[PDB]
Amino acid sequence: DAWEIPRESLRLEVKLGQGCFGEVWMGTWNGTTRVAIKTLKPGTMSEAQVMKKLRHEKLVQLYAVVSEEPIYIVMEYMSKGCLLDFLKGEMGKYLRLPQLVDMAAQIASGMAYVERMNYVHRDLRAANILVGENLVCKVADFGLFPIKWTAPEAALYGRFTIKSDVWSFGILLTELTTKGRVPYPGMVNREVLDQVERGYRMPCPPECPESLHDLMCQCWRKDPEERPTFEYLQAFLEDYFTSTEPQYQPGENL
Ligand SMILES: */C=C\C(=O)Nc1cccc(Oc2nc(Nc3cc(C)[nH]n3)cc(N3CCN(C)CC3)n2)c1
Repeated sequence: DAWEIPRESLRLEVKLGQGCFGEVWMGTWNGTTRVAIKTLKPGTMSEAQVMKKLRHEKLVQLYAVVSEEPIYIVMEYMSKGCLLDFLKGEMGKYLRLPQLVDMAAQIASGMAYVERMNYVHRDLRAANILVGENLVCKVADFGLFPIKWTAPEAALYGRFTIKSDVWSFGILLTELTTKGRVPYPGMVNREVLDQVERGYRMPCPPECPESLHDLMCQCWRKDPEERPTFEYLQAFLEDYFTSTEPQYQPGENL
């Protein structure tokens, strides 16, 4: 493969995190290109062909690999990290509804491409979205309980579809509109399981327009196939402030 690279071409400069499966680093590639490098611990496992052939402006791009152990994965670099941390921290404070809805439109657009390609994400949530400069957001972490973000069919009967991802997108919309709070505040996993089965849904977060909550509630319909597509979600969010909320005026937090 042309994607396979020499081990000397990667400088691992800054350790970013460490999870169960390995590490993540900001680095350089061929001395010129900024990159993110994920490291698989040897023993953990032994798909990037898929990821080579998943190209979209709003999906973190695979750039290069090292396929014999120890494995290194080279990727597009998203400077600001986690969408969840970005929402909670010093940048949360200034984001208003137009920035957040535009962000949601990006992630919709990445998820619309995943939809066209007949793939399933399975863990769509603010923790698995990466942010770059100028509030660019991209879907990441396709190849790996978050029951609060997981549709009932999926959590209960392992029925994971693009429509279970739509459900998670409604949940993500609440994360954006609350600056990253955990959904169902004060509820534990079983409390949530039990309540959403009985018809309970998160209410309109403070300052969030009702037209948006409405969209969230379409995403949380009992029947997977009654939920909208990502092509619909994207288009609605893109056109939001002309077609749906033309009289939006700034508030204290949204
Ligand atoms: C929400 C939890 C979470 O994801 N935290 C987190 C902890 C440690 C490391 C990371 O990865 C990480 N990645 C990037 N950029 C990246 C990864 C890939 C793949 N492509 N691009 C950036 C960052 N950060 C940079 C910004 N700082 C302020 C914090 C970490 N972290 C995620």
